[PDB]
Amino acid sequence: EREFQRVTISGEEKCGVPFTDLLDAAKSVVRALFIREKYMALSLQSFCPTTRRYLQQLAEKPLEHPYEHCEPSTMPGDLGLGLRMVRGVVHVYTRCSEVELPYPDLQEFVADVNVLMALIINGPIKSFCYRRLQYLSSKFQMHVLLNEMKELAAQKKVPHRDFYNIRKVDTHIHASSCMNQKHLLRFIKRAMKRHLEEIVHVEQGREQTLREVFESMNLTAYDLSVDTLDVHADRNTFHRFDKFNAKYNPIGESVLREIFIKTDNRVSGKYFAHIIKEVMSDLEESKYQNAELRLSIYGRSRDEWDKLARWAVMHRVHSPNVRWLVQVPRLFDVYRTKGQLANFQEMLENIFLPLFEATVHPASHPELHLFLEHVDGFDSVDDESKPENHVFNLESPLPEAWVEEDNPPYAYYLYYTFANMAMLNHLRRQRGFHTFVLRPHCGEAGPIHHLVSAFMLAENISHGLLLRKAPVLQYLYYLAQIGIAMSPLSNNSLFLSYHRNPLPEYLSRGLMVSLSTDDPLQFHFTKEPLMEEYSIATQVWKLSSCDMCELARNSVLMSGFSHKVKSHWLGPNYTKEGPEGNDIRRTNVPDIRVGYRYETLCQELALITQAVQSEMLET
Amino acid sequence: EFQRVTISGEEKCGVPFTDLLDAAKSVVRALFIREKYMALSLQSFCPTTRRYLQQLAEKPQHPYEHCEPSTMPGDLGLGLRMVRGVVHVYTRRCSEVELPYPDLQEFVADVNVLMALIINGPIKSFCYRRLQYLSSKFQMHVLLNEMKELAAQKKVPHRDFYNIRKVDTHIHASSCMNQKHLLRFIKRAMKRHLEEIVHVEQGREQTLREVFESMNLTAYDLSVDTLDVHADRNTFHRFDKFNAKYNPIGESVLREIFIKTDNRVSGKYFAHIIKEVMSDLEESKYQNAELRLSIYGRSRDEWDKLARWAVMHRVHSPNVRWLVQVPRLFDVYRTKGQLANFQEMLENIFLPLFEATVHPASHPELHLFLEHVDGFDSVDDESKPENHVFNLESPLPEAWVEEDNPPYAYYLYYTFANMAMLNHLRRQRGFHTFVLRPHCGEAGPIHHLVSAFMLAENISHGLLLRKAPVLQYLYYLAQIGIAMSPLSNNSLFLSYHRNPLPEYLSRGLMVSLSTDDPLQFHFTKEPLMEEYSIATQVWKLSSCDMCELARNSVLMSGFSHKVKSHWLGPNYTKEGPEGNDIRRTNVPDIRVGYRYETLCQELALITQAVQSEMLETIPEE
Amino acid sequence: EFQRVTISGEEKCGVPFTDLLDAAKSVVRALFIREKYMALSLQSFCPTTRRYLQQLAEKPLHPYEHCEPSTMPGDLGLGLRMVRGVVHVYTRRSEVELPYPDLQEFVADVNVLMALIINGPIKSFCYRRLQYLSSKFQMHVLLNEMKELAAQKKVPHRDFYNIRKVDTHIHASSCMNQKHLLRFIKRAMKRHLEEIVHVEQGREQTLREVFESMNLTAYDLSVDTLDVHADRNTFHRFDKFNAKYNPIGESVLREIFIKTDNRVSGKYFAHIIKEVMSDLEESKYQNAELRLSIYGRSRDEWDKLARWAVMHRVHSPNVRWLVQVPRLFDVYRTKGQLANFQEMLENIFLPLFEATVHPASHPELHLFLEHVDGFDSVDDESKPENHVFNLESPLPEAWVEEDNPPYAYYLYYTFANMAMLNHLRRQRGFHTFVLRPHCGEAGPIHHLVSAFMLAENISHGLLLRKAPVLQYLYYLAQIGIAMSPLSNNSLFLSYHRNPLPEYLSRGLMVSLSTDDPLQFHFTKEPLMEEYSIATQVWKLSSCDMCELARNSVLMSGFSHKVKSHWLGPNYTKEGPEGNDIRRTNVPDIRVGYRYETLCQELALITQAVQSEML
Ligand SMILES: Nc1ncnc2c1ncn2[C@@H]1O[C@H](COP(=O)(O)O)[C@@H](O)[C@H]1O
Ligand SMILES: [Zn+2]
Ligand SMILES: [Zn+2]
Ligand SMILES: [Zn+2]
Repeated sequence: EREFQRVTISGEEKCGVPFTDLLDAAKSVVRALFIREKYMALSLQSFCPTTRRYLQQLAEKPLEHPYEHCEPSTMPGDLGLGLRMVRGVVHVYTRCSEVELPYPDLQEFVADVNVLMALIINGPIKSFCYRRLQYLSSKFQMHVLLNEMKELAAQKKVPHRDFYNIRKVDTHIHASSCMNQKHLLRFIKRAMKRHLEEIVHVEQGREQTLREVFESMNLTAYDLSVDTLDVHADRNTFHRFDKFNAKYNPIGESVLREIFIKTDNRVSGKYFAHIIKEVMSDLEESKYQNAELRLSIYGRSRDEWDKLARWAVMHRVHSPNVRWLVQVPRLFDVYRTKGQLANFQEMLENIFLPLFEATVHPASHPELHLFLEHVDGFDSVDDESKPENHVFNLESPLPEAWVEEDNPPYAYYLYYTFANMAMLNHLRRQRGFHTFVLRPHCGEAGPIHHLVSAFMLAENISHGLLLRKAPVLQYLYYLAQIGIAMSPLSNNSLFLSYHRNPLPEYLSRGLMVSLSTDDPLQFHFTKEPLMEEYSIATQVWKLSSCDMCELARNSVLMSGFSHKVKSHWLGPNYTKEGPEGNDIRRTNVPDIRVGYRYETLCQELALITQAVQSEMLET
Repeated sequence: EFQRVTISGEEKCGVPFTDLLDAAKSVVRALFIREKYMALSLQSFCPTTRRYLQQLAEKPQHPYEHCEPSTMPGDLGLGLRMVRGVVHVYTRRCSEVELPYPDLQEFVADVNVLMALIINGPIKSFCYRRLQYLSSKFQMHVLLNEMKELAAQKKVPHRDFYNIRKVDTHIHASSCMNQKHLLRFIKRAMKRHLEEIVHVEQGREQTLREVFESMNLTAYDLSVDTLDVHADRNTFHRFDKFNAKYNPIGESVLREIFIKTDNRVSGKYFAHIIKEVMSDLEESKYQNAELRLSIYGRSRDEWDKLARWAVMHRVHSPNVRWLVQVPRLFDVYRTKGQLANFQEMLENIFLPLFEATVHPASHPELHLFLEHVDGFDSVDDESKPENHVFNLESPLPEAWVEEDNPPYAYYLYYTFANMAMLNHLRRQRGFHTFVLRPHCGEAGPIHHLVSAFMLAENISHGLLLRKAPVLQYLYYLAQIGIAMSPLSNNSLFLSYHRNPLPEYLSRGLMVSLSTDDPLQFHFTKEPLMEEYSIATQVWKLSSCDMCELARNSVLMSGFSHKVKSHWLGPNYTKEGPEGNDIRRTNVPDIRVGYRYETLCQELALITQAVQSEMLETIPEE
Repeated sequence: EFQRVTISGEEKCGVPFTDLLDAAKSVVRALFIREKYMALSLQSFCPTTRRYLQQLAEKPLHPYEHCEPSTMPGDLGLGLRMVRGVVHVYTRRSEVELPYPDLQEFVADVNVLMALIINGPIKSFCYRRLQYLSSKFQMHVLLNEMKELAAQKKVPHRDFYNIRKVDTHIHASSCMNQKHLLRFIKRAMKRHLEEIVHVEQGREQTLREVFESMNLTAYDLSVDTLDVHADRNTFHRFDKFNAKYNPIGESVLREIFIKTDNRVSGKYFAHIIKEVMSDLEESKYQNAELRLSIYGRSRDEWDKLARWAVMHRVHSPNVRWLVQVPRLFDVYRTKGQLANFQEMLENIFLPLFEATVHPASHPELHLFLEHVDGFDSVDDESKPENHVFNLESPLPEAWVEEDNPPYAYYLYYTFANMAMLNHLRRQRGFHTFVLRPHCGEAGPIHHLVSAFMLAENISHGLLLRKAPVLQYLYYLAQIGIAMSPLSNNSLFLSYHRNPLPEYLSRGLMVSLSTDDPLQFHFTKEPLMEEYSIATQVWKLSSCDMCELARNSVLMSGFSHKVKSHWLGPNYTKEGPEGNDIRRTNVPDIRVGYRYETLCQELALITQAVQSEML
């Protein structure tokens, strides 16, 4: 079905506030969106087409097996370009003259931040945005009451298509925890038998086999249990992210984490690759389920990228249902305190210089060149509840000058990851290579202004719980249609209770939200964590079938999968805006639901933009 | 060892001795009523409760591989006749066999006492305070002992939640398969055989494809949405809509073909679906189910027809136990002229069972099938109002010819009365006895829980205990098992955050988790694991709590003593910590010890109050 | 006597000794930090906490009718000079040996406490103890509430209506309800028809003329017209709440009626307060601790405030004065009204030091300070902070930027100057002051760290529910918390989310207050209205209500003589010995339970530490 009952408001002041208040909010909202659009364009990241169309009216200028063979000889040739990091950003040179890439200006970024920082504490704008957010919830409630039967009928009438055969993407999941506890326990106990003489660990210079590792712990294969591994988050982990980090060590053993959960170890990440490929097998068996695993590049060593690429190539860690995102833990303070890094610039060099070198000279890093074909972007992870005592501004030390053992704040990490990524994408675009996106963890806990940083620089975010405390930011995320990969089960076990999770309000109000498992090892109990994640949410918040499919469609849209794959998944016209881009035959989402979302977004954007043009100045 | 919370003072219940004495006398009297009827029907009664009551009491090879009637036990030549709704056994098919035939007047008298009890305000407040105390003590116990409980679970070798026995204590066979599983089975059937005749419409024979062609539905076009067998939010407080979910694609014919045991194809499709589910339980090893099979009492041959269906299709599994449900649809049958009177329905349900016990060769397939049948169930929309109170003025079953459906207590009493006599006869021959495990307290009148408290070994749902403190207090003291299905409740009557399950578990009531109807509610391929997950996440249950629920499920189950000996250990019959082995249960003795002591202390509080008065009444007379 | 709950076991606290020992050492260290600064500033410290800490440290732990400067104490000829933001006293106008605070020591103490509040292992321990206290109280009530009520019924005469209740946290500018303000305004418009109340762009206007410009008559005026009451639109909009201080959205009307300094010399504002004082005196048992504003903008504010009170006889036996300093340095610096933060400090403290040294120089202030008990800090606490107060922070004289100094910056220098003032006043036998700031309502949690070190007691304290170690430390230290659930319901935290029942259940010294009756309450008795709603919503018992009233009196700044008359001569005793049901209507069962619970918790922490010291 396509036609549906529509809610309309008649009379003057349709927004419920006097025009003077509306104009003030509109000016700030439009300016904020322009700021985000600028940096998305700068970094070659996506910006909502619907938002861009409405903003163009007020815009001065126009807007907008693979690893079987690894032969460097057939790879693209060397461009001979020189590389050097200047003030925390990689610069490209002809060999010599600087290549005119749009190198970000820090002062411009700081000025933009200050505008948003003042905006998020603007009282009058806060009330206006909160009123609009309540309006969106009220309108959606009316839409459901007057059209859910019609929406259900459309789902019923579609042939062949149901929730079990629509595409679903685990938009936010970590490789180190992609397996369930029982799966990990079985894999370890199988490994204790198959190969028995291989040296798997060196303890104080003493080479040890896996059996000798377990005998040192006074543990037998029979004695091992899920409780023994102790890798599951419990109620005592709540508000204790440090205790959650400890769950990554089985049996409280860093050696077991090294052997089975690390890509780089004495076994060349043999066990970790095998477990991932087993997870890949389950994903391929399910056909319709996909995941975007997070692999760790710590930036501690210059060789991490090459070793990670070789690890994937040698073990053939690849699947059509898996896309890779590289996460950078914010652990500079730990590294600096141990003397393993000289300055924050060295950490940035270990993260981006190998990438820049691979682009200019693919044969220089042949394994990395192949691996990057499946790497979509960067992620930033750390205990986001930790306080920040340093404000990122022009007075902050540059990365080369940052030699103290203090961890730079969240915005410091994000800006330099963004700045280097933006230049890298420009270089890779010129050669026709795949570009990257920035998809950080944001809003889970800690200062609200972390969401200001992501709004400026992030393609999409994960968690985003604190948007409920910032009406203007939540309103902007809706207007910009910024994807949010949420993990209610993870939040329930760490920060925010399930019944208080803001996901229901985000979904009702039209934010592009998707469901994710985060760390199935520490949380889920079934053999299909993503289905279990969908189950709990659908029951506790009593989500309708249309709501479930809408979440699945959102997960695909915010994923890093290629256009060709998405064309098969959602249809060749999926890139179109509104109902035109939706095919119920492939998504099981009625056009009535998509139509309502598109009209609601268009109405909201029209309200803000038309208010700006309606201002009358007096000489 | 674990930290124990102790009270110090003169009155440690919180109430004046007069309030304690009044409540204690009624509670003890209520417990005696239940003990009398459990003994009458050879049903289990909490050993801990009985021991405290005694102080106040003046009285002290596939099983279906072969079917050879000749090798079966011989005929005892006993006559059978239903008298006033209860079967009587006779020496010849002649004297009446001296069996404890229930007296209805005695039953009504006990009911009236309990009905007055459940509205006693002073007693209600007393029990409510005790329930709050039980919750408070558990909260302090958890705070002061959860770390020690967790350490014990870490210490025990090999044992974890994934290798402990879990029983789906309440699940219906007609809905034991998930929606995706049913869709795949239907799609496969359409491909395989056009030979099968599945349905006759107006005397016109039709095949499976022809039936689907009439609806103009192709195999490819079919989807889970087309089946519409899933309970959505529109089913909330709409049990009639849930009834409609039993029809695939909203068709009764499809339900008969795939979901029913008696049809043109001898229920082969339903048997295969069950046996496919049974395979998964065997693959999981540690997961078991108690599927509910329907005996409607509509036809005298239903028991034989159900037994032949199991024997011919070899529907058996070591991880599956059978409980037979009797839908309360006498009004539907009577209105259609299918039963003469309610007595005929009882005879259709119980006469074949008595005859099989007396003369196994008369019902050779029923004799084999009953080896895996453990008890009876009563299912219907419990929200439906009742206009008739079951009393001596109520028509006897043979006299009940009106099309009105008898009330809940009417069904339960006569199911109980006939079951008790059947158990006595089966015990004489050494055969397995039965128990009465009805759906109770999900919705509707509170007094339904009064009926089950008297006659039921355990119940399912039991949500309304939260609205009757005295009944919830009694169920705790009697340790009456409660099979709860929180997901089913979320889509039908009560939301997850309002569900009283966490309060029941904390206060010490014997609660277990169940799926009810996986077809209409669950989304994953392991519904029971999905059920445990949601409950653990919403109520932040610990590993100890999860394992304690699994232990309760086994204890509430109908599995044999030998089976439970391997599952829970040879000494599982012992009360308190002595009966618990973490090496098989993963439940720390700290948890079991706390429960056992709390139950004994509560019984001691009530028992001493009764003793005190009788001591002080001696001078008075 | 009452049924008591006892714990038997090897680990009675619920955690292994190693976890207990680590938490106890930090908890003991934190308590010593507070005791050090309370002693330095001559502020109270919980006697029960001190006794258990001593074992761990051998070192010991009408008044305004006549104003005659000649009769006042003579001049000591002592010099005064700000030194790094703190007033220093000199023998003439050598340095007087006063315990001048050391900033480096303060910063070092802060860093330790800041680390403690983000220590995961200690946070879980404290949270577990907090849950234990709630569980223990739950069990206590279940078994003893009947006995507590029986004592209340048996005690002669005393009930909730004849026990003393003190509004421990209320602002003078909002101490009247909206209907009271409306009646007063209409009354004034019919009086003093020939008197200038305001000049509008060089045009003198009388009270009637001001209303003529607004096109409003006395009849037209209504409660709606004033628009001084908060509503659902005021939620999380403290700026809108400040706007409510302007009747009819007019700053002039606020100036005429709700300010002590104006053309009419604060005539109307004094009269309204006296009307409230009269209502308080008629009630006999209800008291208040009103907040008066000293902005620190001008050097003469203290003298002008004291003159206002003396001339209009703004005094009541049921009222104690606390002086609030709005954190508005940014506004003053931006407009050029101040050059640096030290000037703000000079305007706030120098007149007080001068009055102490030479009372005859500030004769009105000398009399007025007899009824002033302490200082207060007020501002939109939800505002973020981008500057951390440490040794690298500018000194007050060097702070010239328009940025508002952080909360700790205000609190430390107010604490430092106040402490020296108290030492001087004690030498002369004058009344000393205490620091009672608004804290924990919103904004950063570390504000509660600052008040824990420097504040006698706090108001609001809502964020303690998010900081287990801080709430556990406040409980052990028995820091008074003045809570205003109705105010929070209309500003930050809804009534059903208010942590007051948890604090009261766990034994924290909590009291009920109205905060701003003008913007919040509807009835003729805002304090009674505040108590009633708390009782109904949380189903508080008569014992719970009376315990709150007793806590309010104990937190208050009323004299020892008055409190002895109120709570009895022995009220200073600890535990049940200090409670008289005939005076408080609080059964000794309740007081006994609180005392035993507090002592047991303190013993657990202290005895665990002693084992390492033994
Ligand atoms: N979980 C249930 N609750 C209530 N009535 C039920 C349930 N299951 C089956 N019934 C009733 O039993 C009859 C059908 O049995 P069956 O075909 O096995 O599903 C119908 O009258 C249903 O209303
Ligand atoms: Zn994550
Ligand atoms: Zn059921
Ligand atoms: Zn205040």
